Amino acid sequence: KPHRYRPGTVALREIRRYQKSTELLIRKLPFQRLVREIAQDFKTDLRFQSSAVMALQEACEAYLVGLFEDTNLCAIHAKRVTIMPKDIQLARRIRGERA
Amino acid sequence: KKPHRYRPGTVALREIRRYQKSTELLIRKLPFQRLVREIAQDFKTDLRFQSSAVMALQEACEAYLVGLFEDTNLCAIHAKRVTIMPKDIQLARRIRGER
Amino acid sequence: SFVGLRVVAKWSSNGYFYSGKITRDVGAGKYKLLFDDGYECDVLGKDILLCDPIPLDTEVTALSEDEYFSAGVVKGHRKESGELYYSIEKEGQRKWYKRMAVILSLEQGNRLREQYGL
Amino acid sequence: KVLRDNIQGITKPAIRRLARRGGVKRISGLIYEETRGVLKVFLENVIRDAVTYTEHAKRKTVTAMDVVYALKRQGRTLYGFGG
Amino acid sequence: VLRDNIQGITKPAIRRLARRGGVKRISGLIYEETRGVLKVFLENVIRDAVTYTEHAKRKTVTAMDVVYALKRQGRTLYGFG
Amino acid sequence: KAADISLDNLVEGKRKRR
Amino acid sequence: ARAKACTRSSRAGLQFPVGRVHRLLRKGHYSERVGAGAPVYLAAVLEYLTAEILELAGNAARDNKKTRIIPRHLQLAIRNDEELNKLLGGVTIAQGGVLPNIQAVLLPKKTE
Amino acid sequence: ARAKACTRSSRAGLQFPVGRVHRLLRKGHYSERVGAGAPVYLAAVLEYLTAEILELAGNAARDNKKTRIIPRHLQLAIRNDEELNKLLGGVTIAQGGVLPNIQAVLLPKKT
Amino acid sequence: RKRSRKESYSVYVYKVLKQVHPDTGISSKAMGIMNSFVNDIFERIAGEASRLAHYNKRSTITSREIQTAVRLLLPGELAKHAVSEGTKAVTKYTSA
Amino acid sequence: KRSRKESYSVYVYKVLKQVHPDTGISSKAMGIMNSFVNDIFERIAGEASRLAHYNKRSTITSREIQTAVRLLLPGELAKHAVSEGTKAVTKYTSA
Amino acid sequence: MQIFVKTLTGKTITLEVEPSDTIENVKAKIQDKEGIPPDQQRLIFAGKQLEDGRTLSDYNIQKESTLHLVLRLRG
DNA sequence: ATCAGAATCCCGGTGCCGAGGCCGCTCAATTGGTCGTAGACAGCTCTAGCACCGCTTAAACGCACGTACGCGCTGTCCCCCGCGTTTTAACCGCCAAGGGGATTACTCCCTAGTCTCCAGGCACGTGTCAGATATATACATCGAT
DNA sequence: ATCGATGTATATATCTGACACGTGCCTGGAGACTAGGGAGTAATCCCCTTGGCGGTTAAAACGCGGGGGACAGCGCGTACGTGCGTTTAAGCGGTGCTAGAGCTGTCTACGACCAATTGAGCGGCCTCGGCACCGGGATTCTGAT
Repeated sequence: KPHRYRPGTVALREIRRYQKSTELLIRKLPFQRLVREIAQDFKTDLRFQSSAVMALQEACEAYLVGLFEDTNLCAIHAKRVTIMPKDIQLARRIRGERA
Repeated sequence: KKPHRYRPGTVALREIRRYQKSTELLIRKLPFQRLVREIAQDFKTDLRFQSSAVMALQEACEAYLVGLFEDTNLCAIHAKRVTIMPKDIQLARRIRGER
Repeated sequence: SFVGLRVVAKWSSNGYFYSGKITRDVGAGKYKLLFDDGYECDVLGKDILLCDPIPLDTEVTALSEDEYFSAGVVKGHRKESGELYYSIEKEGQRKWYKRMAVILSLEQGNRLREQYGL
Repeated sequence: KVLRDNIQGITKPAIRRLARRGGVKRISGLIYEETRGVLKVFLENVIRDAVTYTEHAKRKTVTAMDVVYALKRQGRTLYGFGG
Repeated sequence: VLRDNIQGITKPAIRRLARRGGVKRISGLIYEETRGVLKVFLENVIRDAVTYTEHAKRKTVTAMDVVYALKRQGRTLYGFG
Repeated sequence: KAADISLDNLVEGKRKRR
Repeated sequence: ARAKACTRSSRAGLQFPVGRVHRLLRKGHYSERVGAGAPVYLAAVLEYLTAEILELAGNAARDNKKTRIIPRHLQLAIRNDEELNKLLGGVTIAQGGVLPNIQAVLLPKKTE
Repeated sequence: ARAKACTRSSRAGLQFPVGRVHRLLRKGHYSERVGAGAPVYLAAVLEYLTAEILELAGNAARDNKKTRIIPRHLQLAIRNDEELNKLLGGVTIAQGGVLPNIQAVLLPKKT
Repeated sequence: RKRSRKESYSVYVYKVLKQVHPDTGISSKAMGIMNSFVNDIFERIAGEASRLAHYNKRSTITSREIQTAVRLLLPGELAKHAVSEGTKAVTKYTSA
Repeated sequence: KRSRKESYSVYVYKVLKQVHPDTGISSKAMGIMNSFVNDIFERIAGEASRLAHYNKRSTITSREIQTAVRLLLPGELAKHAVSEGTKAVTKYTSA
Repeated sequence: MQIFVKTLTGKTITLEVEPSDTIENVKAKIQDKEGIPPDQQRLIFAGKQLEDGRTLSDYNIQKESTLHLVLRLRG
């Protein structure tokens, strides 16, 4: 029988590893496609500076990390460890991003 | 028994329905004015307050408290419960970023 | 400034001096007092007047029913079975009032702060 | 007396009125102590800025304009007292 | 260029992002609206930046045009300004 | 203290606070 | 020999003082120079912005059988639109009240 | 007139360009007139704020046995001093990362 | 002594009610709220147009600097309507 | 090539050498400080510009800069910033 | 007179100059205790400058009154 | 499903006070003219954004498994709620006093503006070492036989 | 529980490209000098605030019975963490190109500024109708039945 870590420890290892790192977490190229497709709805043939895309991504991780660290508070408030979408729109509701 | 008692909760619903149509001030006037003039003593002694200034301070505070409580309802219902405990206010303020 | 001193001190901003007792030291010159009205909190050291009993030539405020700024001078320290009453003399007429029901005001306490401020 | 507690002036029924404006069924007994603390924090944060505005104006009265100004500085703008 | 590419934000990417925020256990239903929230954030920010470029008579989107777009949203970046 | 700019309220030592 | 002084608001067909907007813009420290049509544009925009609020307030007052606009009507008009909410998310109205809402869970549940 | 044109930053004993702040205030469209002491006062508070962040950033960098302050150290300094956290609550730092924090309920339990 | 004039938008808002509801009225307490609403909104676009003047290193605020400022502030449906009203008024002005 | 770009780069080094005579700043952190200085400067300048009209005055003096700092910098950072402001202005007035 | 002079860093220096003296002997008592030339120091009380020949009793100076020493840096 | 029985709503009457209209007037808005310069425009340069291609391997992805967890149920039990009775301080109305906000008049020192000289800071360049990288390893911690 | 094994921080060699610095210079900052006005100060005033008193009474406070929500414990099955082998596509380098950003010279129309003026807009006055209020009946949930 090979070694098998109990479910819930590799997750802690990953949390401790990504809370020390600073590199971007989502791949750059598929994010560039997403940004250009979102921008496609406003004008056609729009060009983007590379720094202009890095700033957008750097904002995106900054937003989602902040959203998740509130989602955790919502989840433990419900006496849970799993996070669920209802936590997401409750954290968004309280912030005021939707209502 | 012989006296007519309502089931608990329905009077609360009736009061909610009444107070959500009303527009008059809810916090008592004179004790709030006393509180305001007590707090101001910590920054400078012997202040004077316009009548309109105290009214503005009072009704802004009521709006803030009402927003806080409507957030705490969402927090409490998210925990599959109705009663509000002090943890709900702390969670609501933590998510807003006030703490 | 040890435990057992009946000192008179304020308890808030521009407050009036109240006679209590040194029961514990919070720290950084914050001497707690046990007031005679159920109030107990932290009082900073320099806002405390060390007097037991209060000197004869100290002007105080006599307290009775509905009295706020009755100005008088203690002209007698009489022990009534351990309860010492202050003899308040105003306009040549002397009246006795309880140690509990006295106040040392700001102007009257500024004559002592330089001496008993501790 | 002198500088009473005076925060009990926010009475227990008054807090329930505010809660039931927000649509609350039940209040646990511990809400009243926390609400007074939150309310006091809010008053401190607003009156500080109002007092600073008055002091910069070299005045002694705290006008309603200064309160509106302090609340606008925090993003909680009022409507109607301005002017 | 009409491909979705909203699946370009792959499942392990949301996993890493949540684990940065301190999330132990993630339900499988998160990924279908964590992409939607992110999308909404984008058509807000690009909607602002494109208008900034419009007023600038430009055809390219500069990093300043995104920094000022986030400034109006109260989410100021530091480093590109 | 909140008046003509200052000459008295200058400073204590450095504000370490961890 | 002017012989006529037509108000600029009439030239623009508006009921707000485009003449005032010069004074507010120039004395408001936004730029050294201000364009000719900039105050006209602001006046026109302010016309429409107040026009919607007054349109909705009258309707919110008619159902209350009152011909005078109470601030309660103004807040009901603002908070029932999803657009003026985005405009005035952080705005609190004097004597406004709260939109009447009770969540379904708090509703009483007989359900026979 | 001439000479030696003593610099105003040196007159105030500061390190920031007091001369620049006039040019950044007069052309900043903030008022008709700018007082003489206003730029000097700004150059003091800006210098103090920069020096306070750098004092903590250097300490943070020393804790990693590095000599150059990388943006990671900057946000580690900002998000630790709560009185600066209040100042920069709505500010995101590029490549800054996040403070490491774990809720006690999430931590493993062996009891 | 001599009293100072306090300029407000009280007169002009009445002209809009008569445009909208020629029979309804407004209370003074509610009237000030609308008076402050114009001032608050005016400061946003007027303030916003100030940066856009700088962002292109320009020194003037023309109608174009406000069209874009409106699209930044007014969300969606209101923006495309206020722009139409703004352009309609300017077009009338330039012909006179 | 003649387009000159102003920044606070030289001053951030020069203030650093006092607080830390040995460390250094990467270009990314220098860019972060460049934005920080501009952010705080604009915040305080906007507050002062309002305060001028807020009291119907038309000059920006040090008095409202002292006042503006007390509105933005929280807690005792305000006390230390006003300390530095008065300390600097008094020396300037002496000369 | 027992008056202490404050500095811009936090250094207290008492000076024994009676309330009816001028400022020449005050500054001389500054030099003989610290050694700072007249060009490199000035005295400010209550925000206003101090004239070198002006008497101390004209500014109603009382016991244990604070005074501020500004270092005038030329160079 | 069905009644007492409170709670809420609507018709009518009453009265009062504030909103709307009028009048007089101070002053900001309009008009007309001059003028300086901000920017619209044409032109030129040259940078980087875009596109493509090829190689690599890190990373995504589908799958299988099993266990920790979300959830529903139940039981207890306390703790808010509704209600009544008692207490109290809020609220309204009124009266006097004077602190200070607001105003006007007056003066003058401070600051914008202009011109001239000069050095502080930026663009560019260049040497070098701080740190990322690769690799061997003692360590701890995880989890089980 | 002690041992195994995995991740990890450990120490060391090293090679580079980003950082610190040296230099040219030029454009922005400093120094004088002038004129004009915004701001500081003195004096007045009346308005708004503070305080104090008296009377009703709505609201607050205290006590109690209880029922309904909170909370703890237990069973379950299912959805998710984890490891592995397979596969897609990110990532890096190098290349070629030109659309478009960016800088520069021109001039012209657009806006600041100033004087005369007049009518739009503000302050004070006044009146009546829309709203507040009180009683009385009709109507709608509500809970024990």
